[PDB]
Amino acid sequence: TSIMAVTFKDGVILGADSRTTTGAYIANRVTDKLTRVHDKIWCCRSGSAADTQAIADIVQYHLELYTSQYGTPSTETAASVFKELCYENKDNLTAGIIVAGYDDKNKGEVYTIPLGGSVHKLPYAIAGSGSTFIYGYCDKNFRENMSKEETVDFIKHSLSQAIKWDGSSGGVIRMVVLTAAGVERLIFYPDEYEQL
Amino acid sequence: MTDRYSFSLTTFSPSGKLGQIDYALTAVKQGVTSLGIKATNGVVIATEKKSSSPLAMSETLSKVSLLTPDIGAVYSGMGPDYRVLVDKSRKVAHTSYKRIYGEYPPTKLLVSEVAKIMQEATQSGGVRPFGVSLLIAGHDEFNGFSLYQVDPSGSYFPWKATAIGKGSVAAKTFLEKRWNDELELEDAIHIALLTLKESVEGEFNGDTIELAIIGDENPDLLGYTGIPTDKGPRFRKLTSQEINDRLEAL
Amino acid sequence: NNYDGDTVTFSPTGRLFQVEYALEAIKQGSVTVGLRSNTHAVLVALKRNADELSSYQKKIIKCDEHMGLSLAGLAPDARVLSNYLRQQCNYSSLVFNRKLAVERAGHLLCDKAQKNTQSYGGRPYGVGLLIIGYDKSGAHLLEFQPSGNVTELYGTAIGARSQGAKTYLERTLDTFIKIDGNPDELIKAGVEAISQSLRDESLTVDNLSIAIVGKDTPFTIYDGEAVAKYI
Amino acid sequence: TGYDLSNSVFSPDGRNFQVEYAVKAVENGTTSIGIKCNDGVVFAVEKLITSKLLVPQKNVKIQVVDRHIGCVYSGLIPDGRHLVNRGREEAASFKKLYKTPIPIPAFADRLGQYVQAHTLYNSVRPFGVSTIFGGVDKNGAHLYMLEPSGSYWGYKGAATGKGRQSAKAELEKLVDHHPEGLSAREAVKQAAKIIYLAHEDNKEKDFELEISWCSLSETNGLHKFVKGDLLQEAIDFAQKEIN
Amino acid sequence: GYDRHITIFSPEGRLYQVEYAFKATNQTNINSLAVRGKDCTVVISQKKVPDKLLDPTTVSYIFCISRTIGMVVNGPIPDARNAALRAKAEAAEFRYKYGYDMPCDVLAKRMANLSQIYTQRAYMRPLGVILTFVSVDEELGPSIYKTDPAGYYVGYKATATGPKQQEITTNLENHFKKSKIDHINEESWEKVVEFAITHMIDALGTEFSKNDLEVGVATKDKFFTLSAENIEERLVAIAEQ
Amino acid sequence: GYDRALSIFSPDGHIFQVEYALEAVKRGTCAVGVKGKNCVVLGCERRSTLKLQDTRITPSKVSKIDSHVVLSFSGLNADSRILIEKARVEAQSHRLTLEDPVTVEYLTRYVAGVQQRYTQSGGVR
Amino acid sequence: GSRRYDSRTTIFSPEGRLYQVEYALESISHAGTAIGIMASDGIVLAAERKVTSTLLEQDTSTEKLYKLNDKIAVAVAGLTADAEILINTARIHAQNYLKTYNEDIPVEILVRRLSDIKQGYTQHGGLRPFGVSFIYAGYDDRYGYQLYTSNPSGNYTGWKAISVGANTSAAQTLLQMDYKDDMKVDDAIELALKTLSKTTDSSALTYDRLEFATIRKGANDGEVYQKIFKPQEIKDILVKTGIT
Amino acid sequence: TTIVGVKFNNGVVIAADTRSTQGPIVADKNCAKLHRISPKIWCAGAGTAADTEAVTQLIGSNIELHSLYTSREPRVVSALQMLKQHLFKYQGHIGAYLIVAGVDPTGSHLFSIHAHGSTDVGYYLSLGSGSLAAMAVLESHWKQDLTKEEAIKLASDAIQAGIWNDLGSGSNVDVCVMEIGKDAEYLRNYLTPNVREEKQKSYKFPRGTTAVLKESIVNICD
Amino acid sequence: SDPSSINGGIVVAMTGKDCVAIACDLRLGSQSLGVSNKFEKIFHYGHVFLGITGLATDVTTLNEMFRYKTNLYKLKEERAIEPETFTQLVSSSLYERRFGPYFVGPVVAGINSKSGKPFIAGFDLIGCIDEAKDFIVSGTASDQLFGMCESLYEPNLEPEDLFETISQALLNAADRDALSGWGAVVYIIKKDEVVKRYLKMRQD
Ligand SMILES: *[C@@H](CS(C)(=O)=O)[C@H](Cc1ccc(CN)cc1)NC(=O)CNC(=O)[C@H](CC(C)C)NC(=O)[C@H](Cc1ccccc1)N=[N+]=[N-]
Ligand SMILES: [Cl-]
Repeated sequence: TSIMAVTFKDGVILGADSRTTTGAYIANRVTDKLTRVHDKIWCCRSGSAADTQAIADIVQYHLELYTSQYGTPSTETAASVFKELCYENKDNLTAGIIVAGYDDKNKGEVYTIPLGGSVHKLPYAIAGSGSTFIYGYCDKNFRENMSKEETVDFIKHSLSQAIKWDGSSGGVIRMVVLTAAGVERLIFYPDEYEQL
Repeated sequence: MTDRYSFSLTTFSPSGKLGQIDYALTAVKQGVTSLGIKATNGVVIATEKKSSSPLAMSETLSKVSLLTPDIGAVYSGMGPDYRVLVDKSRKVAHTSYKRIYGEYPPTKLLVSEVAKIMQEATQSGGVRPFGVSLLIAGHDEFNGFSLYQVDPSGSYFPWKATAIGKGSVAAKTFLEKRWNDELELEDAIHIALLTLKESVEGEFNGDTIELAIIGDENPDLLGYTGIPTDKGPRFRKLTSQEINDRLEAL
Repeated sequence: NNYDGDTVTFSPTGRLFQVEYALEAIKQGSVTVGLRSNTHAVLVALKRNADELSSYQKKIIKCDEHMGLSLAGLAPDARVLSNYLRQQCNYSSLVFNRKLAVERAGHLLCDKAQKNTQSYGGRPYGVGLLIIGYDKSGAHLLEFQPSGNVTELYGTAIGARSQGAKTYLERTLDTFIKIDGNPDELIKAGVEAISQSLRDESLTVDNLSIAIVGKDTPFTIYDGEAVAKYI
Repeated sequence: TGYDLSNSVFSPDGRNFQVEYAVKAVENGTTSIGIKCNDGVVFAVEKLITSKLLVPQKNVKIQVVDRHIGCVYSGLIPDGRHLVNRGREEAASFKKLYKTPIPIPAFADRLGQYVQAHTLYNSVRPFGVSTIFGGVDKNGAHLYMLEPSGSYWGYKGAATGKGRQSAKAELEKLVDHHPEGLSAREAVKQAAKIIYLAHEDNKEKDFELEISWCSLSETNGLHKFVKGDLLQEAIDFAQKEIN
Repeated sequence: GYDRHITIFSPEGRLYQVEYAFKATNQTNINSLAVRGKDCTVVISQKKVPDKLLDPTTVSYIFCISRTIGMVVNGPIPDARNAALRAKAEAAEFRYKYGYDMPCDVLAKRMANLSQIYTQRAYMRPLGVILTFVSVDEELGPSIYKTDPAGYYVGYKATATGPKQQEITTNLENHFKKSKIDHINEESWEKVVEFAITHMIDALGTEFSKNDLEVGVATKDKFFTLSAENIEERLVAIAEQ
Repeated sequence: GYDRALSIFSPDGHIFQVEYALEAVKRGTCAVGVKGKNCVVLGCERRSTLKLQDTRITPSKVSKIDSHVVLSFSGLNADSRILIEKARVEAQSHRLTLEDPVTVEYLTRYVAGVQQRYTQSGGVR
Repeated sequence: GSRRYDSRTTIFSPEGRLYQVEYALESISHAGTAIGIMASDGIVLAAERKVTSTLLEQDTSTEKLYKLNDKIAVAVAGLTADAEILINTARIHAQNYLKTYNEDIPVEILVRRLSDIKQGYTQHGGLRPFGVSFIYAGYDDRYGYQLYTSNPSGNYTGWKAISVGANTSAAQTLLQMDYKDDMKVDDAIELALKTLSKTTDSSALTYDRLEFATIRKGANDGEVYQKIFKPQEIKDILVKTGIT
Repeated sequence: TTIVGVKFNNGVVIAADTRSTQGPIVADKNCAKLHRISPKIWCAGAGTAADTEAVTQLIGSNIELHSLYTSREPRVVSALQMLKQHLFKYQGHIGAYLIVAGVDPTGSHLFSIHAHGSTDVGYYLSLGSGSLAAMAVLESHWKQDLTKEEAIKLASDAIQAGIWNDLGSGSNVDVCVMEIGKDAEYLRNYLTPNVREEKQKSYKFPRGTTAVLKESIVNICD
Repeated sequence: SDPSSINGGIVVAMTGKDCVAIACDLRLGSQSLGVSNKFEKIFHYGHVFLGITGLATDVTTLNEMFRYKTNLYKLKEERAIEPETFTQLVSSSLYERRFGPYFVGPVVAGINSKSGKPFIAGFDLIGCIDEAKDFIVSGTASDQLFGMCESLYEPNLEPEDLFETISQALLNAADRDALSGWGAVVYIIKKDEVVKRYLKMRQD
């Protein structure tokens, strides 16, 4: 799995591959690892599919109930709920989650939650097995306050390399753009990204 | 805090009466008339749809309820008490029977389980009895067609035909004259409509009357094909149009 | 009348009668006095006996090295509440290595008494307490009532004929507050204060009970021949 | 009848008499007020000096919840403390799960539901306090008042206790004369005046004034007590207005 | 006569506590109304703010239960909020357990069943409220379903609640006799709100300013309440016709 | 659980429920015990309003608690079965832990303790 | 609190009686009469249905007589719903004993346990007692044929012949007159029907208002058979004894 | 086991083989692996057979009760959510691997569920020991906008790939078609390409061949 | 220490023309030691027959449990349980102990009294139903029984002929398994008569 979230001028963009493996067999080549926990708060899931899926459902439930009572939650609030589940059930979970969202006050925000259940707020984040191969690339090429088109290229090029080297990663590159304008879904096929 | 009512709210009086059960029966007497008739090849259950307001959609309120594919129920008395009983009855049919034997319970045993629930509200701590009488019609392979009445006490009796609620005394007399052991299902539907016209006062049409049958299997209502043994539900609720057709040749 | 069967019921004028009846048990109890300076805090208690063959009911209880109370009313209820205070003082020491503030001691007693006044089945505590102590903000004196109400004071008294001692302390306020660095003189003022609540009986050797806490003095109780100095 | 002997029983009117009886205990208590201002809230309370033997400044009645919410109440003081203890638990679990400090409207409903729950069963007694509370959150300033029934609303100004009608009248004048808004430092001075004016309904024993405040500019969004020079300045302002 | 204090039967088969809970419904002295359009469902309610010291924005008897469901209450605010919080929790749990948004009529049934339990179990009192649920359901279309302290519930072509409920009811009955249809034959929700306010003015016989009303609108995929200025714009349109 | 304090004191210092239980004993059929030099005899009345009885199968008035101890009673018959059962169980439990049958004094002390517990336990008569 | 509304079902009167037990017995005295007669070679159970309607389904009905196992049956008098709770408990207890010991439960042991349940409702829990009286008819290899009865107090006794429900005073006098120890089953059948026919509140005793059952050793060699009589079989036995 | 699901124009189709095994031994040569959750929601199961059957029956019961409570036809996502939350609770100890498919008021749906509680969405899916043989056929011949008759052919071809090439799978092909607006049609033994040939000899023994010690009439009657 | 093969044993069931047959061995041992030669593994509840192989304590326990449950069924339903229904009861009861199971291999056999149709079924330890037209096998020589049945069986055999086929299937399978044998019993079941025969087999 290769996943990343990147903040930019107008908001934040989430990105991921589409490969799910049971050993060396590809169980699903068109997986959607970008999942909605609220209108403009999404997450990227890595680790056990069952655990991240169960966790994301519980978080979506908690935030739906939060919104009914207290109005739209912050991205920080969503990350805190993810953390509370991951930290208090660390002994029985294998989940690496990146939380990303758009407020109008706070603009784009990215929180990463590794295995332990610790929370880390960052300008951009990478995770999953394929992320190891792009630490060097992403560090050298990331800039703050990028444009939408610049950020899409950054994610596309980054995940393209993660896919190239990681056997556990592949298929299509899905992306989700979070801005004031709304929510946009993007897809990029092998014939495009492989020859970058 | 906490439920401090751990004691019975239904007790014996010096005369040997159980007050709350008698008073529950009084509530049933006030309720709208409903009836049931057993034929040779089916069973019919019927009642009036008393509308609370003309702005209210009476289609959304269902007095005649499916319990299993071959068992239906109707009531007289307090509607909310009935609604929760139907929920509990549907659930007990699964938990105490279908999840064990892989088939739906026969009429007599489902009736028995409903009766048990009603009896416990007569003896358990901090609760009043249910304010309803049920009429349960159904079919099963080894007992054939059957019709049962269940009271607030938990007592139940099988009937060839009967009525409960507002005008039950007059309705039972009408049914005694018309009932024989050679009645076909269409004949029993005809008699059910005649009996119910006596107790209804206002409009008498398919929109104010609620009627269902336990008859032949309905393959068209099953939802699927391919399994020969599965032939469809014997319970069918008659439509508004299907009632009005039989009211012309009345 | 019809609204005193239990503590869960309010009267039409907004009164809790069971709580008021518990307050009555304190008035029947023997007199006890509390007063403090800036350096020390003193409890003086008149003990009561069943007859000449009996002992005198012990009124003062120690809660920690720096805190303790005197009681008036149902003694078993004072045992329950003083035991709770001992635990809370102790929890503060073990967990936080911190001597429990006298103000927080009062807040904890208040909240414990309240829960008994809002639930069916239970009953209010039938005792009033005078808590003295020396902590990080100097000397302290508290008055607890089983309604829940806790009050910090320079001096006070509770029990039968407590109004006599309470008036005396209200006159003497300016004098005894400035008895700093002198234990014996602060006790003398407390013994003279409780004397204003006496009728027919006088203070004898096995009748009087005194307790003191202060800057360089742990909470200690004096009985028997040790109080003969102050008669 | 007998409909007023048990809590949670409806009378033939549709009323819970036990709750109305709890309101009487509230009316018996000392006066307390709340004033909403430009960027925050101010709270004030009347403390009756029963005796010379009471230590001045050392019987504090206003209580803080979390770091940003102030609470004051009139009636049974222990019942008020119990309600604040719950409020502190509710605010703690919110912050634990959702990170952000509890919003004031969110906090208002947590107390509301808890107080309402004590009107549902005969095994519990209704709360003998009306509670004025509020603070500053992400959406600005909020002032609330909660009653024994569980009923609460937002307020421009709020008052409860023995001198509630006097204080309400004085509060209504401030709303009319200042439509654009009242400042935080002004609201402290006005609060002092309104307690001194409301003391006329409880004038046997003389009293001690106690004020607290939350303001985005003056206290940086946190709850603080008014003490020292700013307290004495507000007392002098109140003394000048009565004469 | 302890059979009038708790929810047990009286000698004539009646639950007096339930009946007295119905009387608590009108304690606020507020009238509500609900109607259905082609694409929408509108609910309106009177707004009375007697105290000058109250913050009028926090005074409300309409609640947003879920994104699609709205609820208006007739009864005291503590019980109203009690019912609202529970409904919000039930709707959220339904979505989590079954994977789709709880329908209006199903939530009504669930809240009605809860109300039924308080009429049978002794330790719990009934809530003194009537809950009117509104939505545009994805299967049944525009929907109005109403609950009471007895545990009764039913769907409605239109409905009204409050002290002057009967006057509003017959006003609406007479309109549907004339129009010969089950709903307001109108395209935009704006004109369905105008219909609702117009027929409330005629039935109650009072005029309304912008602060005297409170409006909730349910469309496909969202329920929302109108602001003072949104209502004022709507009042101007009625006056100029 | 049902908690109600049914056995309570009255203004004159009597527990009426305990005293009314004594009236139930006074209603019951007579029973007598006489001990000799080398024996004990237990005599019991049986009311003669009941003819057409089957004396083979009808519960006998004297019950064996162990092979060496017996128990007769007066009062409510249904109540006596509960005491007899508990006594019989305690008899076998004593043999199991002490390796010796109960003394008559010990078995009595146990039964009497059970009777006492039902005079200050909530929810029971 | 809730003290106000507590009936206190498990207390003594000043006279030393249990209020609720006494009132439950008053209830049972209005229920349809049930008779049990024990013969040397079998047992008869007869019972009168409560005021029948002509449109009641008679053949597929069970009100009075219930089967507990293959060797034991009961006749009911009181609330049917209450009886069914106790019957299912008894049916279970019988199967627990069989599962544990691999032997059919002795009649007295089943009776004692069902009676001990009823006793509990009179001493603790604050609930109303069961408004039911049973006649137990059964066989085991220790005591042979046995008749018992239990009532809401939880007290049980054994009988040669007995009645419960309505008109027991009159019924018991008639049984006491004509019963003798060397009696056969066919004679006991006749006695049971003759007793009901005289004590009935109805005008005439007919097949449609009766439930009937026998427990004989009339099977093939040293084994017990339970016969719950069909409508037509009751019609024939009523003609054969000359009542109709 | 070999099981497939394929989406088409106006609905969805699932299919399965009919072999049941204990280790290398064939226990049942013609079991039905296509279970019914609801009338128009069908479930195909692989893994531990008791678990797939037990879990499918439990959720199908709770779905029926939910359908009656809500007065609505049950949705596939409800079965999916209830299954996956049950399986997740048991941490994979219930070894059920399912393909869930059906039509409802929302439309036509196709999902897969794994023992640990994870789920997937797809136009074509396959589970079981013959999933790789089947998925190879699906990846070669699947296209967008399939007709009903094309999808049945593709599905049964994918099952055949399992039957011939996977040892865990064999015997016949079951199919269930779920089209929108129509009743679902279950096609038990849609193909029977593995008929047993005529035996070379009859092994009917002469009567009296078996030696007997004791005879006795058994009593089944009362 | 493998529960299913400590005690040893086998069961087999077959269908015929308007009839069914069910048969079992008699051995009970403790691994190599043979202990009892009278341990029957086939029980009946009315007209429904149940054979159980596996751990003998659980065989006894389940018989006692199904006797209990079918007795209560008959009291409440006022009729004897049928094979199709009993099969579902077994499955339910076994799956109830999913994570602490009875180490058994049960086999149901009988004729439906209403339709007259011959019925057989088999289960794993955990409850999974295995329905079959032809035959069901169970026990320590299950492999052997599968091979004998698959070759010897033909459809629509008369009762007298079916007896020979099932007896020969069991005997020759049992002789190739060390933990099975020591005697055998065969039940032939027609609509309203049941014959039980004890077979002569080698005693090693
Ligand atoms: C194929 C699955 S596979 C080989 O993993 O691809 C089929 C699927 C299937 C068959 C039949 C049905 C009908 N309900 C549904 C789905 N599964 C199997 O072949 C799996 N077979 C089994 O589980 C056996 C079924 C018996 C009836 C023969 N049982 C066993 O193998 C048990 C399993 C088990 C044992 C102990 C603890 C847990 C499980 N083995 N044993 N003893
Ligand atoms: Cl519900």
